[PDB]
Amino acid sequence: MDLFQDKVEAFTGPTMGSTYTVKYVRSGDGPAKEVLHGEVEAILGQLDKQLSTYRSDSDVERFNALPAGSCEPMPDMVRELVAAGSQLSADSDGAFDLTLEPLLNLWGFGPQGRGERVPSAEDISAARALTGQQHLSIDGDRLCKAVALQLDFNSIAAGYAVDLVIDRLKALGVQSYLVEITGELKAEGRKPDGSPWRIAIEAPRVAQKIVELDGMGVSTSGDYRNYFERDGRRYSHTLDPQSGQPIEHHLAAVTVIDKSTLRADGLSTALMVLGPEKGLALAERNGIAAFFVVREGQGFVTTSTKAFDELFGAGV
Ligand SMILES: [Mg+2]
Repeated sequence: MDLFQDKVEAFTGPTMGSTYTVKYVRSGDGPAKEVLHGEVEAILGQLDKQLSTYRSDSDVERFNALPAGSCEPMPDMVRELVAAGSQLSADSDGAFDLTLEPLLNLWGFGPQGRGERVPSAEDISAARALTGQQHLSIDGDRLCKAVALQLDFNSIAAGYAVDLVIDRLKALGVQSYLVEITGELKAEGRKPDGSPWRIAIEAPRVAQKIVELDGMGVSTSGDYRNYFERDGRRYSHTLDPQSGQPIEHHLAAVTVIDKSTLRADGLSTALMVLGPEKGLALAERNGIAAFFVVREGQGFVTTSTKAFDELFGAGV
């Protein structure tokens, strides 16, 4: 390194149950880091107030309490996300669904869930009748629901948060940055030496595929280290929207790379719903850059898509 050189600042903080980390290059112009730390905290406060199902005074919880047939005014975020969600649903053949909260609370995986309980085939049938993206619509500044929908934004919130933080760093003059919120992240520009921002994707055999992010967000659903079979059948908190039950298949993690970190968080969730086979086919069909970790024969196999291979090479 050189003696006179722009600084690479870093801060981190607590989330509701995890951490974020921002890193950025600060020029003489550019903003101080406590300013950004406060801009990032502000943004996270709005997300929590508008979209968290874990607090009762949230906008989404006010919407969730309402009965079938309700139209209710909602803030910009919620409508932005409902809309983004609608597209994700269409692009992923329904594997992406914001309306699973009743099946989540039924299977114990939710905010009002004691947990770890197997519900009947009757309660499942009842709860699925309170689900369905097609029943959600936007009307001016109102969100409407045709059945007693309960929304949950967790499959896309962290990614959206990353994109929002980046709009703000850009608006304040920052050019080069790596923003990570509970695992979702995006980076752009280069460090002062000229090096790029790099992430590692886990690629067990414990190999690692290293990629350079410049204008691209990454999202990883699952972690190959958490793969459980309860009684020789797979245990997970991921539900098929179409069937009421949890997923049976062997996909242990999937990583998506897209310019919109919101989209990566979403498609990532959808691919893990779909599994190793339907996952790959969709990803290839729609041209998604993705890297799958499939648990095969007491070990792991990895598979990358075509779009991923053009962006990053095939090797490791
Ligand atoms: Mg997600």
